Amino acid sequence: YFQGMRCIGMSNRDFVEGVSGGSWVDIVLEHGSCVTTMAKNKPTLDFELIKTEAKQPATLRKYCIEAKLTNTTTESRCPTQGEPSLNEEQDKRFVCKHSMVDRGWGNGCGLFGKGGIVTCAMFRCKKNMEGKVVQPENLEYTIVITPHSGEEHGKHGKEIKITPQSSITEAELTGYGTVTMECSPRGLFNEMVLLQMENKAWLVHRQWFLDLPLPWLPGADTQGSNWIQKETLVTFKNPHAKKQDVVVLGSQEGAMHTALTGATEIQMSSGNLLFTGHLKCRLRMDKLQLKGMSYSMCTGKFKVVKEIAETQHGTIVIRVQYEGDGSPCKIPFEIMDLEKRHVLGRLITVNPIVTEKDSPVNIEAEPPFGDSYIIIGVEPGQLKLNWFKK
Amino acid sequence: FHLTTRNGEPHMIVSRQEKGKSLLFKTEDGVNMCTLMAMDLGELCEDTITYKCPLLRQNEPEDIDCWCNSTSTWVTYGTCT
Ligand SMILES: *[C@@H]1O[C@H](CO)[C@@H](O[C@@H]2O[C@H](CO)[C@@H](O[C@H]3O[C@H](CO[C@@H]4O[C@H](CO)[C@@H](O)[C@H](O)[C@@H]4O)[C@@H](O)[C@@H](O[C@H]4O[C@H](CO)[C@@H](O)[C@H](O)[C@@H]4O)[C@@H]3O)[C@H](O)[C@H]2NC(C)=O)[C@H](O)[C@H]1NC(C)=O
Repeated sequence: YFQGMRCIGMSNRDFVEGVSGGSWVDIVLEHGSCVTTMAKNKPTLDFELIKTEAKQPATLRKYCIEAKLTNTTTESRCPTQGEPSLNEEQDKRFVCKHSMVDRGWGNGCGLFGKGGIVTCAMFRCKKNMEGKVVQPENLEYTIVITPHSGEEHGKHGKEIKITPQSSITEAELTGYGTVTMECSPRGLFNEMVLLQMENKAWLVHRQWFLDLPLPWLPGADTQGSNWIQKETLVTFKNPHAKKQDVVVLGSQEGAMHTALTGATEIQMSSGNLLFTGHLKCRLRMDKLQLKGMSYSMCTGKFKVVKEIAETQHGTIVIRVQYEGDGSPCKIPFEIMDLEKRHVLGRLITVNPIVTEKDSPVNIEAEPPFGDSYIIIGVEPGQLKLNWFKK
Repeated sequence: FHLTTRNGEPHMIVSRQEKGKSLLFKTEDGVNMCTLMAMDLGELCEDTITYKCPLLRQNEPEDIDCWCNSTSTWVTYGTCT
């Protein structure tokens, strides 16, 4: 329900901070996890790689897995008369076969013996599958950069898309400025094809795919009718003197789904193949800044909206609601020891602020181990919450 | 049936209703009678087959289910039911 909550709720969360000022900071991004970066006088940010997809990957080959036959035509000649022929033998849409068959007086020949026969039938694919080769060089990674403000709320994180060919990115964070970052991959395709059957896909070996006993068309083909190896889905029956039957095998979808048992299934959407990527990025924050210095410190009362929550990362989330007047105002907040002499711990949700009165704000803080005082606001009615961190 | 041509030779397009009847048609050489015994002769559809019915003078037919008595003719029919 608030900005930064998603990363707080993740079990795989790294906290990164640079040892220099104005220098680069390295982070590692994986699907399902997030990174929280922090720096002196700079807003805390959350980074998450949310998607890795191949766009318009090149089609290696199209395979026909279901076909129909029409236009069956047969031509045969008498013994000693040579090889018969049909024009259709030139038409790439037809599958043809030359054979020899017994001929004689009973079927128009003056001599008993074997004659040449040829039969053709128009081949029409009714269903095909595709083998694609994804170029690692062009995978597109989507990273979401969320200002860790604890702003309950319209306030969606900054989404950026990059490829390994992209140049340094300058992402703007509304109100904070811009953060610069560069990323590089870290793989799977020199050798695996991605077979797409209807709207599922599978990770398969190159040679296995190229050896499939099915009719095919090279990727470049847009015509899709001059199938190669049509005979793989066709059976020419034994010929008779003047005619011969040709039968097409049935759909091989089921045969494929079966041959695809154990193959790594690849998810996909809108025709694009999705993968789970791995990124290593460097980021610089010299162009970021805190939001709201123009504001002054709240001097109203806050009320802890709910039960203070403990996170999986040694921090706590305190949901407070401003009941005073004078907001947007800065939320007074400090963690100290039992005597309120020294300052202990630190905020993860840096520079907390109330945008609207009675719209509770969530604050993530890191109390020191043991006992401490969470001092929220300033008196009259200053909050003094006892906290024990185990 | 519809009488047409295939490379200059007569070509019959036979429909289901003609199963079992002698196919007659005049030709410059006289009246040609072709006999069609195709067991799989069905309705005209995309599943057609096309082949030649040879001229048989004085010989019993053998391994064929279509032949003519005066001029070799091509035949086409569908197999749909
Ligand atoms: C292959 O077969 C076809 C058809 O089977 C051949 O055409 C057919 O040839 C028949 C003769 O082989 C022909 O028969 C005729 O019968 C009548 C002629 O009279 C004959 O003459 C002798 C001599 O005196 C007599 O002894 C005796 O009376 C014979 O009958 C006659 O009435 C002709 O008739 C009509 O034909 C059609 C069909 O009924 C009528 O619609 C038309 O109005 C005519 O009046 C017939 O000419 C048989 O009818 C004929 N059928 C055809 C042409 O469709 C073909 O020539 C053969 N080809 C080869 C190379 O073998």
